[PDB]
Amino acid sequence: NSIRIDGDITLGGLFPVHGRGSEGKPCGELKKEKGIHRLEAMLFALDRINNDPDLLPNITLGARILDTCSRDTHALEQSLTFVQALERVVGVIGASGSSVSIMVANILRLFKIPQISYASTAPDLSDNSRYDFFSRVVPSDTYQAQAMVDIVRALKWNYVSTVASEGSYGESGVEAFIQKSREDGGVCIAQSVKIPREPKAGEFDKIIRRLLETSNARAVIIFANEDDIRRVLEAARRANQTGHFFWMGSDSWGSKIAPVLHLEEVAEGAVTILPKRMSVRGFDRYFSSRTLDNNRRNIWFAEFWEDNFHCKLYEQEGKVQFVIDAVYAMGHALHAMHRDLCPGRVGLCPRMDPVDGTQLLKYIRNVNFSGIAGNPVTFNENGDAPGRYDIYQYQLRAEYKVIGSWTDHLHLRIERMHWPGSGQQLPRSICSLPCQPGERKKTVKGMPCCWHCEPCTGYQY
Amino acid sequence: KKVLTLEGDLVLGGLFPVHQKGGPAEDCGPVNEHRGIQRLEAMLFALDRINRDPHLLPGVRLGAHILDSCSKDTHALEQALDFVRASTAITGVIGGSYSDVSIQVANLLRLFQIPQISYASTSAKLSDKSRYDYFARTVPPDFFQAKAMAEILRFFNWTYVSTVASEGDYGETGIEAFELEARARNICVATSEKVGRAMSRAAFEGVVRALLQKPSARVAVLFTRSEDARELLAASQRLNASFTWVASDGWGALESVVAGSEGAAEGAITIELASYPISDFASYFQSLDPWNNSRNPWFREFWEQRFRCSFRQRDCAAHSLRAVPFEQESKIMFVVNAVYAMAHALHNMHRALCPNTTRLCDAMRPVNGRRLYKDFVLNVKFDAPFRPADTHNEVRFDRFGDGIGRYNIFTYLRAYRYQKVGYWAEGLTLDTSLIPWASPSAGPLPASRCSEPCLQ
Repeated sequence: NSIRIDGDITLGGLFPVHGRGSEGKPCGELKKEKGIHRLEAMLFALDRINNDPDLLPNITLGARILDTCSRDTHALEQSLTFVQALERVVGVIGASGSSVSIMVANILRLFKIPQISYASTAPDLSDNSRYDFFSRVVPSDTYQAQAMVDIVRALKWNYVSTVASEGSYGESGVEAFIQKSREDGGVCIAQSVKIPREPKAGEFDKIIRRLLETSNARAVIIFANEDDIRRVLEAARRANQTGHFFWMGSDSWGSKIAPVLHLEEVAEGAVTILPKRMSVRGFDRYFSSRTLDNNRRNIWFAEFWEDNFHCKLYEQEGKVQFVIDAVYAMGHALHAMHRDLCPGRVGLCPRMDPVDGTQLLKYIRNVNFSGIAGNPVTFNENGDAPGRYDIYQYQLRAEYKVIGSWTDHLHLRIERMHWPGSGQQLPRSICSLPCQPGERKKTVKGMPCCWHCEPCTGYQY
Repeated sequence: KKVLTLEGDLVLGGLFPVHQKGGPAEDCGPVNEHRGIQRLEAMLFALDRINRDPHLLPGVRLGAHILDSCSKDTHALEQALDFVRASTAITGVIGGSYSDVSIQVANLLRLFQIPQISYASTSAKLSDKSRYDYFARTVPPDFFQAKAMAEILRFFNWTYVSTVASEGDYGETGIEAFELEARARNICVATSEKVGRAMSRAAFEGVVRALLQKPSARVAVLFTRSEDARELLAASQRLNASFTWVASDGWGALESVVAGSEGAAEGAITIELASYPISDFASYFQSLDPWNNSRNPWFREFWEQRFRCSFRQRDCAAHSLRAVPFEQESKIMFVVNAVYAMAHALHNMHRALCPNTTRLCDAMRPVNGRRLYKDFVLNVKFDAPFRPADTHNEVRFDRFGDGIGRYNIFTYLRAYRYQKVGYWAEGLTLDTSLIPWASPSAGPLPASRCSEPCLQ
């Protein structure tokens, strides 16, 4: 059921507050930090943008918030309510799931409903020939793949394994990673494995077995949703691999607490890359001081109370600052359109009743409002945010920490306690060690990043 | 722009690639001769025969609402919105042709439980009934073509092979399934190139250079691109580089891709669905008169294209489809069967809850899609229309809305025409004596291995 916040001009959201079901179940369990924090983030951004008279004077933004269940088909079926009128929705805050965002932009384009999506970093949405009405407040995953290849070069690792979830995040992020490895990336793919959308019979244990077959490929660079992270790390724990692999987490891993809660033994040293973030103090105070389960404006709030305390009726998530950035972007765009179509008329002027995606798309694209925490918010021609990233490591003694920053500069800090939890001085994956005495050809195979050492024995030295 | 709408009375919508995919502009291209107009006229002929049939829906006349997809999924969705704008109520949408268009339209239609019988959607991704619970299919999945293709590459000992795909479902799933099979049969995939949905002309020559980077892999297996009939038309390049192409369902028994480009020389191996030409449709199509055929809007543009005369001017109506030669498109059957299947489903429903009268009693007309598909369309079982007298072929559906796997293997041949080499039906059979490669007369049988065999 939707939240259905009444307003003069009503927005929409595609927040995945519930996780994916199994064995044909329509929906799964609440994702807590991943979903609720984002949903409430918007429900705070809108509230504050309705309280502030400096933006949209006497105009209140509505919200038909609906769960996408992190499932693509259910997301489409729930998003159908936005365009049920062939009460109009002005803009849809797209879903974190990249495939969900892809399909919802494939459908909302037909009805000219603009989208500003937090997360959903898949590069396939960059094609304006198919997703012109789609836009992003986060950097694309192409820059993330390039940053990962750079980070791998800076760590001087080689012969990396990679694991990708089926869909448009994993397969289309790992493909860009493999391409930018071949493109003078100095790194060669050891083994690529695809986690299916519906893992069965403990598939993650055979994922771990496969990855251990290339035992030398100790660096596992991973493009999978947090459920797949949770299960692949639990499977690695079950195989007594703790301290063996070094994980490199894409932004699906980020600094989320669910991939690492009660699982710190294997996740230690897991270097991760996230878009540059600041902890938004206002939302933290609003959510902390909330006398929650007492004021019940939204629906799914009771499930959060029941699951966060295991009874019958913290740190904020990474993306929420992009959620509120997206909402603020929407609002600001609408404000500009108003000031360009009916200046001086406070309230909902008649021109804002038939709001159309075609005109609002330009104002969405060129909007600039310096963000909630001073990060500039702007969109290029394709509607993507500028590529800047923070580089994290999971260092114990929930204890993530900054170790560098990547924006075209590879600004790492190795002395910033960068050791991946074992040994000393950044232990390395490498396919074949150097052979100083000298080798008849140090013969490389067809993959150029690794060699067989045949020594200069005998008179051939 | 134009839409083909016949009379009412429970119309069946249809998606056909009547026009070619256009360039960078927001417009369609030329008229697709074989893969396009012929399938549309076949479904129209099937509807006419069904209406004429005294047994199939005697009291119900089947209309049509035919749309043009232009081989673009985006335009396909923008057009197929007319199907859901009814909630005249379209009973079901037949077709989708290219599997990405079919996937997009099925995703749109599952919100309105519109049954979709596709005549050419082959990609294995449409086999998942969790996402496509209202999808039926008269063709086998492409997984089986990855079987046949592997068998072929194992018969000529082609251990080294290069894969070319296109972005979208067909290419992705085809190369994934063939790579799985190749690893299952010790066959090594040298390289895996992909072409984007509308990638440039020069980048196709770049992809051919990448293919040539591995000189050992003389055999370059082709996964249809979007459709070899018009995308490999831009990638069968004759920059003095030759191969032994092995080609999927997008290449076979049509000259649209091989015209003017003999770089894909005689002997290129293609796989097409196993089918027979229906006899009466040849007469129907050849006898068809452009000024009498006021039904089809695109037919007049097709006859402006085939014969360069514009019907707005003279030098037209002098030629005819009887004088010029006619070859029936391979999938024409897979179209007509689909239409008949839907008709029979409707007839079964009329036998079920409307037996007391000739036509609909107005309670079924808001046709419930879910019961229709699950109980009637999925349970159709009848022999194919207009079979050759010998065969007993029938067009029942699988447990998950798919057909039976049977393929014919062709090779391009000079004195220039295609030629059926053999067939795959749960086992490969090649009568190699029928192709120039057996009894090697141009050097030995073409070889593709990573390294040469060595002595004791």
